[PDB]
Amino acid sequence: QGVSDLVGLPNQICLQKTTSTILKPRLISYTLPINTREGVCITDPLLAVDNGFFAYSHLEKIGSCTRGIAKQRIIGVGEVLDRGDKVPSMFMTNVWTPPNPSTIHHCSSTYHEDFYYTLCAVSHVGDPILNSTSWTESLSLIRLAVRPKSDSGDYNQKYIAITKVERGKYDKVMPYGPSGIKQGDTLYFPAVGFLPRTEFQYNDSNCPIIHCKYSKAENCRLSMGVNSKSHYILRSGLLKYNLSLGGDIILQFIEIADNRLTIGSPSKIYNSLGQPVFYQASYSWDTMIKLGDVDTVDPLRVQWRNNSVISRPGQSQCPRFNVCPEVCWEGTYNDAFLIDRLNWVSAGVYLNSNQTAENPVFAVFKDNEILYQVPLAEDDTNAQKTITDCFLLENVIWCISLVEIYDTGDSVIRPKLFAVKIPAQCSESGRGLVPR
Ligand SMILES: *[C@@H]1O[C@H](COC2O[C@@H](C)[C@@H](O)[C@@H](O)[C@@H]2O)[C@@H](O[C@@H]2O[C@H](CO)[C@@H](O)[C@H](O)[C@H]2NC(C)=O)[C@H](O[C@@H]2O[C@@H](C)[C@@H](O)[C@@H](O)[C@@H]2O)[C@H]1NC(C)=O
Ligand SMILES: *[C@@H]1O[C@H](CO)[C@@H](O[C@@H]2O[C@H](CO)[C@@H](O)[C@H](O)[C@H]2NC(C)=O)[C@H](O)[C@H]1NC(C)=O
Ligand SMILES: *[C@@H]1O[C@H](CO)[C@@H](O[C@@H]2O[C@H](CO)[C@@H](O)[C@H](O)[C@H]2NC(C)=O)[C@H](O)[C@H]1NC(C)=O
Ligand SMILES: *[C@@H]1O[C@H](CO)[C@@H](O)[C@H](O)[C@H]1NC(C)=O
Repeated sequence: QGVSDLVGLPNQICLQKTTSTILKPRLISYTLPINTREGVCITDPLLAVDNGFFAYSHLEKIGSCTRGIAKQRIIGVGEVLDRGDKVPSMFMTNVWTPPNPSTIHHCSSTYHEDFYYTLCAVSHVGDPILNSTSWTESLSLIRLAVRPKSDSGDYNQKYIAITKVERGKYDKVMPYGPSGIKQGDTLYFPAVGFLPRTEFQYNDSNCPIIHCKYSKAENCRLSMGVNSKSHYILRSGLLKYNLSLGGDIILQFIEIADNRLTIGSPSKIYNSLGQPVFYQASYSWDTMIKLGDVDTVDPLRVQWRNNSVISRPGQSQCPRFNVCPEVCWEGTYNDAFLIDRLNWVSAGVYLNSNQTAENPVFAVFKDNEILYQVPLAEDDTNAQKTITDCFLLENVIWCISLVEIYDTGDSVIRPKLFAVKIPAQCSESGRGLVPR
């Protein structure tokens, strides 16, 4: 109606620590076909939200989420609407499905002007992250009109295989993360590069092992690949697509700078309150949340927050709150979205457990302080990947969070979509007014 980007001067939000239950998560109303029955897992979820539109993707598998048989991959876009209540809802306007559900891997969506542009890898050897040597570089673009039009040719849906990929020293590159940004007529997608370990230049003396008893200086370089002797190391970055250029589509890989370097992992870049922000999943020993203002997009340098309160579950080598270099490849993607630049306040869903993917908690937090939070499920509810995007509905900050969750009544793993308004008051309605 009035759903737009988080920009300008939003209505006030609570900026102090409180135990009051001011967060009131709601399951959001949607037309996305993301409900099922038992026997199937809905995995590989993607959510993007932009300028009152959204993009969404998943892979439906028969059986296990990791080992099941690929049933259906969908990429869908739509509008974020007002259901009449000044509450957001998601209406899907355009859905694309490939004939082979198993060959599309690692999609990433960026919005521009009429379309969501979704960049995906194409693989016949499974997950390129797990079959790095076998996978031959193959990327495709699925362009979808957010408002389809009849008798428009390829305006509604356009598929294009991309052959010209500028990757510099890397052998191969691919999208890695849910969503990116536009700057003018150029799109940037979160991405990763595969670089042979033999070409990786790293001084082990840069690996911070002070006050870390059990750490060896080699641990940072060894943990830049999926195991200590991996043929490749992984480096996060961006894939640049300039819509203004004529002809044969060219993508260009832009590696992330080496400040607070960790293994290439699903990331996202987004604009909030006038500037790009980056989140990088912590898939190794540096387990505190990695997010910050993007200093420069190309070359890519992120001013990582010194956040001391949000982490992610791992196993015992790199469990939650680990900070010392170890050789490990583990963790979860749980992003956060800047909603107040002056005080650097963010909103996102974290998993409140040290070594188990469970207990999704929606939190509003600063670098060194969680201000307020609310659980999204009963305790010991298993949950893994979370994607949070925030926006304005008539100048009020709302967030939509995708949570990959075990559904009890419908005994399957699937994404659930929560809408959460950020309140203005630090006390909840009626607090202290109901007697005792
Ligand atoms: C969840 O993990 C916390 C681990 O903190 C620690 O960091 C990891 C990387 C390992 O090196 C652990 O060996 C290390 O303890 C743990 O909390 C910490 O607890 C220690 C004492 O046990 C305390 O000195 C730290 O300040 C504290 N840190 C934080 C950020 O809380 C959790 O333990 C729970 O919370 C503690 C405060 C204390 O009540 C513990 O008894 C309690 O179990 C741990 N949670 C669980 C449920 O294991
Ligand atoms: C890496 O690629 C190889 C080659 O495609 C995969 O091996 C195939 O695995 C399927 C599934 O079990 C078998 O049906 C084929 O017979 C295998 N082909 C060959 C040539 O061995 C392997 O599974 C892939 N690894 C991962 C982790 O996806
Ligand atoms: C995207 O491509 C356009 C060209 O199509 C770039 O715009 C040009 O920049 C050069 C400077 O090297 C000028 O000489 C041209 O006149 C510009 N053309 C237009 C139409 O503005 C643009 O800079 C590219 N964007 C990015 C981010 O690389
Ligand atoms: C984080 O701390 C370091 C201190 O070593 C400082 O140089 C850096 O500017 C801090 N980052 C932010 C975003 O404040």
